[PDB]
Amino acid sequence: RFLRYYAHIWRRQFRSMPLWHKGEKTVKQPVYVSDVAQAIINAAKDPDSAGRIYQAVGPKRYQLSELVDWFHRLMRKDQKRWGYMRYDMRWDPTFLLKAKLNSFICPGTPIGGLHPARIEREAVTDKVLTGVPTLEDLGVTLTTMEQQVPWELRPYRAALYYDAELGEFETPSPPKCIEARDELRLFA
Amino acid sequence: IKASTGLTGLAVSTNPHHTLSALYGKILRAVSKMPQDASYRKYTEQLVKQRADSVAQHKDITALEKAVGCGQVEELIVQAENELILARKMLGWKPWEKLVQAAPAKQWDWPPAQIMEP
Amino acid sequence: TDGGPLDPKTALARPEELEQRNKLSGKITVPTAVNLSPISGVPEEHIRERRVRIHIPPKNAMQSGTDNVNTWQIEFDNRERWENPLMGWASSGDPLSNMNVQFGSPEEAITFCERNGWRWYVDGAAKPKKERVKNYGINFAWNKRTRVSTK
Amino acid sequence: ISGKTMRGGPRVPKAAPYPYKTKKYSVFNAIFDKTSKRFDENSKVICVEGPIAAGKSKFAKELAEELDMEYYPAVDLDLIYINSYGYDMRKLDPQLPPSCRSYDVRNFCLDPSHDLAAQFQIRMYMLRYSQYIDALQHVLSTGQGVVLERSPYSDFVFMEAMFRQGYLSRGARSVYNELRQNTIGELLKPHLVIYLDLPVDAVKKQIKARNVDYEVQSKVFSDAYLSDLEQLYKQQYLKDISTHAELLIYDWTAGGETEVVVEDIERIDFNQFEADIHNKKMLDWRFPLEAEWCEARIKYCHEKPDLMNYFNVPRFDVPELVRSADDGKVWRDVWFNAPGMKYRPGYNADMGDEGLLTKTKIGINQGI
Amino acid sequence: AVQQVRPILSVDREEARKRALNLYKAWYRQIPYIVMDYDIPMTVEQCRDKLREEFVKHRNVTDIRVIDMLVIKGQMELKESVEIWKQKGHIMRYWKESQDPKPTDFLSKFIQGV
Ligand SMILES: Nc1nc2c(ncn2[C@H]2C[C@H](O)[C@@H](COP(=O)(O)OP(=O)(O)OP(=O)(O)O)O2)c(=O)[nH]1
Repeated sequence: RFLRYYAHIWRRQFRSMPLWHKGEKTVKQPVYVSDVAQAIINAAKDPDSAGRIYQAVGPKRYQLSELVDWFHRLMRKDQKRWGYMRYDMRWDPTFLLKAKLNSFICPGTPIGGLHPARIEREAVTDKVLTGVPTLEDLGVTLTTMEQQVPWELRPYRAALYYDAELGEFETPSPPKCIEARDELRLFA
Repeated sequence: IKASTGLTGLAVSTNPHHTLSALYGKILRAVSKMPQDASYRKYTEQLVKQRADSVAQHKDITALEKAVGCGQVEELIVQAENELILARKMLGWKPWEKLVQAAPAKQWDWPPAQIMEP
Repeated sequence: TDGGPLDPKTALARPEELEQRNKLSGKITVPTAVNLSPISGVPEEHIRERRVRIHIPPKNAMQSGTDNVNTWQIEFDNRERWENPLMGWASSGDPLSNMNVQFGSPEEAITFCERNGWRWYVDGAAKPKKERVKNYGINFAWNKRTRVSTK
Repeated sequence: ISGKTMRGGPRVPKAAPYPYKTKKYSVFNAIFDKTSKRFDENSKVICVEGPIAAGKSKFAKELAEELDMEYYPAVDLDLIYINSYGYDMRKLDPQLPPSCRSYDVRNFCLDPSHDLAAQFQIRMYMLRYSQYIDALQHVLSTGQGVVLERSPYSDFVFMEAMFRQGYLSRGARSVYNELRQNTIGELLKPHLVIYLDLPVDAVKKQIKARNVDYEVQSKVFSDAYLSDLEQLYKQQYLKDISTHAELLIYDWTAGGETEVVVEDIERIDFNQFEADIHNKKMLDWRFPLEAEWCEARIKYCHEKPDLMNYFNVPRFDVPELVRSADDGKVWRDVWFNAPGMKYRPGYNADMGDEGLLTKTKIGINQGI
Repeated sequence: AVQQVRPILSVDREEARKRALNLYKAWYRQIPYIVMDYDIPMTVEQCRDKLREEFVKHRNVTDIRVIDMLVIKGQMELKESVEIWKQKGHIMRYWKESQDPKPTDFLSKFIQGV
């Protein structure tokens, strides 16, 4: 509900992406699910890990604006042709109505994973505490987003019926992580 | 003239007597080049005479087939077209020479993998 | 040869192609001590860990026939087995443990093992049994102890 | 394909040959006379080629006799230096300027390095080209196949061999290719090509057997030169034509017998290639409709003058092939005032022709 | 200890060395196509390493006939990969991704068991 919640039709507004503060004040440390599963099992094989707290975070930190730009480059949904553009979610009240309507109408599960509870998850920036063990303590070797995400989004690519010749789509530029010092400035 | 050969993709032959005569004539020339003691030269040279004369001896293809047996005249040609290829090819291999490769030890032994007591 | 047309392929082939067509007929020399481990396709892990025991299969003590020990054999190491959790069968992850091949002499067996990169070690060939007298009359001896008290 | 023994007798034409030497065959002639009605199993083109002095001529004559094929003697410069009335143009050369002096095979074997060699090689290509077209007219109008000694397709080998020995220059080779490219594409490739592979040492011996004055005395027929021709026939010509024409190779049918060769040809089948439409083998001669037959017949019977006007490719940066203006005037004077060159052939009264007052006719596919 | 034998493809180690490099060319040219036409996680740089990693496996091979066979088999896979006869699963089979690492140190193996 993270790489699909941002690739779904509902999340957009005809081509757009309402992000809180354009996502520039949100910093996240997404972790590949397999690494998390490896952590759970490794914690299960070991008794030393009993009765302790573990934080499962990725190796790098990214601004939410930086990530979403990178997806839409991987998805070939670039602004130049496709028409992608980032609102500031505070400006448009239409979006909050969609979630409120969406939650009410659907009996089983919200469509596109969109509902006001999910919105608040997006806004809050990950706060990895210092001194609490991480999966590296459990021996897991974390996979970077660049390794995995480009293969996750292959079935969500736009204009996927093209049969492009080799080179007709240029490899997207990788995302730029946020340095620890930069987070201080980004948050004033 | 046969209406049809009876075999798909095999056409009735015009002047089979000529076509056979040329082919047998060609074979004897290719065979002639082979050394006299070669057993292949002795057999085909003997054989092709037995086929060649029957081709000239008989003028009716139906009578020819009985005189030679060994299939229809169309097939007789098909056969003859081969020994040209064999005889020509075999002037290059020189099979009459001695055994090219002496057999290895136990290379034709059956059943295999038994201790042999000297 | 004879008049009959020449083969276009060889007749028209450039002198260079005929030359390499010759040395590919070749008969070049190569050393006879070779290792076929790369092409045999065995996983590399097995080739490094598992020994091969050249041996004659042991005669069945409970029988007098022998024609089932007239070969040399190879059997791999006896890796682990374990009870199957569900039904309790014997289970193993040891494909080569199932294996067995027959040979005529240890020299061939070593030759085969070297050509495939296996590590081997030969059990001592049973020395030919010493001659035994096995006389019947001695069962009834005048002053010797060989006299049998039964019959 | 069907020798006299196979047919048991002489060729029986399907219909009377069209008198292509005397009557033109334009579009309006094609309405009443159709082309396909005359084509037999023997309506094919055969090129009997080989190295220098391999007895091609003798083999062709015998071969063309068995298959009831028309035989076309190999072109020579006598076709340029002997007019119809028989006068020898070469006698006029003392008058002509040196650049326009007559040049022949004799001269090539004796002064191969002379600048007129480049001229001489292009003439041979032009002569073969015209002769080759004449064979096609005979094929298409009579239905009888033709036997040629050397087609224009194989002529570039001699030019290329001469270039390697350095007789020609870069420019002359460049000019030759443009002519060949400009012209070769308009011909129909032969059905069958026969080659007589005489080894290099053999031909050198064989040349001395003819005991032709200039050849034995000459230096051109060296190992290098004769070797170059062998490499060129087999690597460039034969490898290329075999994509279209059936190819038979013999050591020397000139020294061998032809009756065995005819029996080899008849074994070759020419219909298996017909099945696939786009099959390269014998593609040129695959006409779907009767219109296509007539079009090809019209082109060679009625539009040959066009075919022989493509040799006009202007190239003057090459100094060897250019003929100076002052020479041209002098050469024009001598050449066209010779006995029989005053007028078109068949009109020069001083050569004995008569009735010119009441004569109005001119030949078809004739000059001028 | 030498014997006369029939060559496979080449007559000299230098020719064998020449053939092997061509196989490296064709693979190295082909990686960009394989990434596009197979739904697999691996990228060109990762794959181009896998090509280097494995050509190194057969580092100590000496016999020309063995090198010929490796190049015969090596070429066969490339045709089966230049074509897409090999499916998505087979290409990733070159990485053994499913198999997790088995520790090599004695103490870890002992504790883990045989
Ligand atoms: N420079 C040049 N000489 C040619 C060419 N074609 C033929 N010749 C010359 C080479 C020899 O001096 C001489 C050989 O004549 P041929 O090989 O045509 O023999 P010919 O047709 O007279 O009878 P034969 O070949 O024995 O059946 O003509 C050509 O295209 N260029």
